[PDB]
Amino acid sequence: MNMLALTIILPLIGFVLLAFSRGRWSENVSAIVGVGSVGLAALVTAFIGVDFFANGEQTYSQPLWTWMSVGDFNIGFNLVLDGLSLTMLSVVTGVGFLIHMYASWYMRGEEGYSRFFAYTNLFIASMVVLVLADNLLLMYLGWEGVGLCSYLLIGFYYTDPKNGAAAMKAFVVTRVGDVFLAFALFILYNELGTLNFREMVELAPAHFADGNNMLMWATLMLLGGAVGKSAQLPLQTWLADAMAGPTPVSALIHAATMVTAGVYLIARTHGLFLMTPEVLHLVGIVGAVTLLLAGFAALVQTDIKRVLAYSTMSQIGYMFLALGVQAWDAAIFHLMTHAFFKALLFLASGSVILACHHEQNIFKMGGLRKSIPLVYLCFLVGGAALSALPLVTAGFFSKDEILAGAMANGHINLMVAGLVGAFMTSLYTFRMIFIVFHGTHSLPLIVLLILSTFVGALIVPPLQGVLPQTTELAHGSMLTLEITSGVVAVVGILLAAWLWLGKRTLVTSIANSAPGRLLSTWWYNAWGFDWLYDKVFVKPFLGIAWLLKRDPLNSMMNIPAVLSRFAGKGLLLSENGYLRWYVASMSIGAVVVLALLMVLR
Amino acid sequence: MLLPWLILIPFIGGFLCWQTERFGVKVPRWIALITMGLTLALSLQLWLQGGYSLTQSAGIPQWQSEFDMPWIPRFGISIHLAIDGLSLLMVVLTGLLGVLAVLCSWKEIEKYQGFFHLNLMWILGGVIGVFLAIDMFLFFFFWEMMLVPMYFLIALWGHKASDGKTRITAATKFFIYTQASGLVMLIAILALVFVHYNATGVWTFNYEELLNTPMSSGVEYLLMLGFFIAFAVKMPVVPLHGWLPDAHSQAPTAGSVDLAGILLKTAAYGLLRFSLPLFPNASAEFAPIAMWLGVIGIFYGAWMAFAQTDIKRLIAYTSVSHMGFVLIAIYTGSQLAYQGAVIQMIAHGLSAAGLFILCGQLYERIHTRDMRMMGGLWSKMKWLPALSLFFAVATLGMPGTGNFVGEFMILFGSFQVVPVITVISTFGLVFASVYSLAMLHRAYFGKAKSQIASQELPGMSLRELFMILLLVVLLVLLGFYPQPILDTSHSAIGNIQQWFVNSV
Ligand SMILES: CCCCCCCCCCCCCCCCCC(=O)OC[C@H](COP(=O)(O)OCCN)OC(=O)CCCCCCCCCCCCCCCCC
Ligand SMILES: CCCCCCCCCCCCCCCCCC(=O)OC[C@H](COP(=O)(O)OCCN)OC(=O)CCCCCCCCCCCCCCCCC
Ligand SMILES: CCCCCCCCCCCCCCCCCC(=O)OC[C@H](COP(=O)(O)OCCN)OC(=O)CCCCCCCCCCCCCCCCC
Ligand SMILES: CCCCCCCCCCCCCCCCCCCC
Repeated sequence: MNMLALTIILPLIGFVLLAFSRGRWSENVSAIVGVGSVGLAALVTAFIGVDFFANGEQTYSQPLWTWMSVGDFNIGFNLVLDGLSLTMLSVVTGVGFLIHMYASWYMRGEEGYSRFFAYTNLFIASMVVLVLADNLLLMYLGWEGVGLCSYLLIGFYYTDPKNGAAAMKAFVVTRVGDVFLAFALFILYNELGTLNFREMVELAPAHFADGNNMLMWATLMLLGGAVGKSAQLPLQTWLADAMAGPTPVSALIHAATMVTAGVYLIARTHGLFLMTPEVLHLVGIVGAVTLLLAGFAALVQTDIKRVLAYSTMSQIGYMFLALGVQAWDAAIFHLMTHAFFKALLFLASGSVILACHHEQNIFKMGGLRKSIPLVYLCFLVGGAALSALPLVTAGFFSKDEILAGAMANGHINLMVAGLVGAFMTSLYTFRMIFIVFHGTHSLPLIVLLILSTFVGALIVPPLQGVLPQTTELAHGSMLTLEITSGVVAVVGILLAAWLWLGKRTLVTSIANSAPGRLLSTWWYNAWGFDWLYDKVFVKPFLGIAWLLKRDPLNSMMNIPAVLSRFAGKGLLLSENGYLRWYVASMSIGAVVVLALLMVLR
Repeated sequence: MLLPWLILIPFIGGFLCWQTERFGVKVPRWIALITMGLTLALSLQLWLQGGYSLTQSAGIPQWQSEFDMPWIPRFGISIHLAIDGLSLLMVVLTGLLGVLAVLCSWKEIEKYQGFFHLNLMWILGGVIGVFLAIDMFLFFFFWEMMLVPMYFLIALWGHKASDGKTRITAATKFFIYTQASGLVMLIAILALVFVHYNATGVWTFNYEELLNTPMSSGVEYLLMLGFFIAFAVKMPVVPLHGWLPDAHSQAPTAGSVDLAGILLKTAAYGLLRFSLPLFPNASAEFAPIAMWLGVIGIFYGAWMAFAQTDIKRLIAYTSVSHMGFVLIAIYTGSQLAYQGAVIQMIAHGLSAAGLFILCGQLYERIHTRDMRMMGGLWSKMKWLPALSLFFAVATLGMPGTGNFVGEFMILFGSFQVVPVITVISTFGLVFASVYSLAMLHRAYFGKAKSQIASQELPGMSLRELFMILLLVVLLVLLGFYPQPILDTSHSAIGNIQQWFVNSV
């Protein structure tokens, strides 16, 4: 097997070559270098998967070197490969190759072609490091790498300061999440003496026989890092603003790499979470609340990209709900399918934007179904997959598996939250589609078209052996759950057709009402989370920075110089040049000396 | 028997640079380059032949090389030099930064450049002497001998856009801070020597013989306080940090004197060698105050660095926050935290040296330093904004660079010692990311805010690009493979830590 190092090295070689070219090469040469590096990484990933399935799906380890070794602190530079890591590596490499080919078509005639491709190659290398990490610290290396590449790619069009503000907001919120992850790292190393995943799982139950508070804090801090990276409650405020960059960048972040890192963190450290059931229940509750809030927020938005942002937020909330009900296989299957159809949707929206001009509102355009037929078909298939259309779309099977896992573990509230979320997902998805589309066969689009259907549902990740098996529901409950999901989906589809396709009198009357306007302006700003975070963190930080901008400690240490200068000016008054005063001062000093000598004795 | 040459090659080279100016105006730069190359190669020879990787901890004293020669036998004072892993790492670091400071002052061919190189090599020899001196009087002598060339380099060869009186004020403030701190250190040294003499009856200023000196709690606390005040000025530690941004801003615009004298941190090494072993009980009693001062220094330096409208003051406050991290690492009792402190010192030196070199290049290209007045410079230059982005990434604490390694072993060991201070320091890491992004935004991204920013600027030369890329390669290799540095410092750090823990 042993070509994981090639899957990391080749995107790194592409990144170095395209950074050091700094635009001197042609667009064709830089395009083939970047796309070829990613495609060769994908081909080596395919050979790795062939070799993995040739054997008995055994976990493989390639220890490259040892990173740091100070006493008991032995952090190694090793790569591990199991079914979960193979699934993530295949997803990242394939979807990244599709996005790279689309962006090779899409970035033609733009500034920073080689810079864009170097940044995306570094992004792919960082995510491959994240998913192949043997220990927690190499996963932290990949964590910071994908955060840095997210910052460097959101603010790709750097000349607009709004792009820079969005990129640094994303970087700061993610860095708070990575500080929570670092807290998890510190607690886990202080308790167990190691950060290797298998070693942590092995030595966790023996060490916490008496007290489970430190393991609870470690799993809670891991949850905080995961919701920081995956844009969940309460660190979700950056994902909506994260579309200041290009749409291939948004496709990569929302489908291939970035938002799926928290799901990988929770699934990989599932052994630690199983010993703390309350933290896993908190993961499920956080995912349910996040998907509900994202579904409510995406219903009122007037942009294609921001609607797709809150759609990604709701899908990640579905994954976190699946992880909270211990439906790990359902979560990873949903990760595969959601990566497929969200990459498809984002590339279709990029083609919609490029075919149009000036990046307009969704309310201005209508009847675009005849203008671009193939992009309409791509958007229809992506919407049907996102709305979980039964028996044709992979999203139906993924959400069905998530809901079956929720039922089989006795989670009724999470089940009904998922049902309401699917209803709202269908609602906002065809609301946007019926608003923008009513009223040249590129191969990545065709591949994402095929993978968003049931053909993508035919692929099963090899999770049998890595993650625990989900408990199986009864056949009648499973059948009636599929029936309920199907009728909820089609009721949402027909309601979205009834409201936004037509004269739109009822929706405009609802929006024009004062409670309707209040709800629209509440859900437009992500329930007031951005405003609260501004007024709680950003404004006092700026106030303290303005208050301290003239160094107060420097003045509090420079006042001895002021006292010395004032004392010198005061003492120089005695040197007036008057001889009678000099004689008087000598007699005064004689009196003082004599009085002191008589007093002291 | 090689360390006196490590100190005397810079001094003889500075004298030769002053004397060889009459042969030609562009001669003394070559002489300074040759002498600092000889010093760096000889430091690397000591690294190669020292066998530091196979050396285990044996207890203080344990020196890989040593040299003794009587200097003032009335007081028992000798020129006594000793090298082990920690001092050798610092000596290699100052040799490399000396070569970079010579190469950075290239293409400044003016009158009395030979004197500029003379004060440069005298500063670097004083830094080497501070690292190698293992007796109190010679350590203090090198501690205060570096400051006169620093003062004259700031005051006479400083920022040519300054008023001429602001350079005088900054240099005088820096000198007064450092010399008053040194005098307090000399009082502590003299009282320690007198306590030793009253206890035993011999006169000595030697660190090996001054160890295990019996003294009461109050006396030991006062001696610790004097040493810590001296090391707190030069780290810097708040509120004694006021000299550093003014000295950095009013320094010579090349940036060479920054890397030679102000950027290198002898105070953390001084704390490690002369404060924890000499007064371990007093340091254990003072650890809460010093660690909270480090926390306040991190957050204060972050808030200052965000609010600065100048690049050099911004980088100075980055140095303040990073040495707050190091000061938190010092007063723990963990070997892991100390090893992270060593890595953090070296990596912060490399990263902020690259930052200061790039700021000097930016100023020599666009003739201003105001971040509110320039902007959008990515499209106007060839190499500088990308390398500045890399070095801001390094100072941000990013893996693949040595800063991440350093401060994360610092935080790991500190959490093993004290959890709350580690928590607050990680939020300081968030703040460091904040000011790095702010500097990158205000400097290179957006629309150009003046006409000089809206103009095409010549690219960096082969020399500046090659030395910046050397710094980049060293930072990346330190980030990904820090094992040779940890293996070199392991014996000395284990000696210091094992002395600190069982004597309290
Ligand atoms: C490791 C696997 C991934 C895991 C996560 C890792 C995270 C940390 C990685 C840090 C690497 C640096 C990232 C931030 C800096 C990016 C620099 C950049 O933007 O480079 C692109 C730029 C070309 O941009 P362009 O617009 O075309 O031109 C500029 C003006 N004409 O390029 C240039 O202008 C020239 C190049 C500038 C510097 C590029 C980066 C240098 C450092 C890395 C390579 C070092 C050399 C290789 C050998 C290392 C030691 C063996
Ligand atoms: C995070 C990404 C994944 C890692 C790859 C890239 C990392 C960054 C590359 C630049 C820095 C590299 C620094 C480390 C180099 C290798 C270190 C080494 O030689 O380790 C010794 C090891 C021998 O094995 P062993 O006896 O077990 O040694 C134990 C070590 N403590 O030696 C070995 O086992 C050698 C195995 C082969 C190593 C090949 C490395 C090629 C790297 C090409 C990178 C190109 C791009 C550079 C810039 C990257 C971005 C910053
Ligand atoms: C309430 C309970 C739940 C809490 C959850 C955890 C916290 C989540 C915080 C998320 C929100 C962070 C928002 C950051 C925005 C950064 C981008 C931004 O606004 O940039 C603007 C400004 C740019 O700087 P400048 O170059 O001057 O720009 C010129 C004009 N703008 O740059 C700035 O103004 C700088 C902004 C700096 C913001 C610092 C934030 C620190 C966060 C600390 C989190 C602590 C959490 C734990 C709290 C205690 C719990 C016991
Ligand atoms: C230059 C060489 C190009 C080789 C391309 C190889 C890949 C084909 C195109 C992308 C297909 C992506 C399919 C992803 C499937 C993921 C399956 C995961 C199973 C666990």
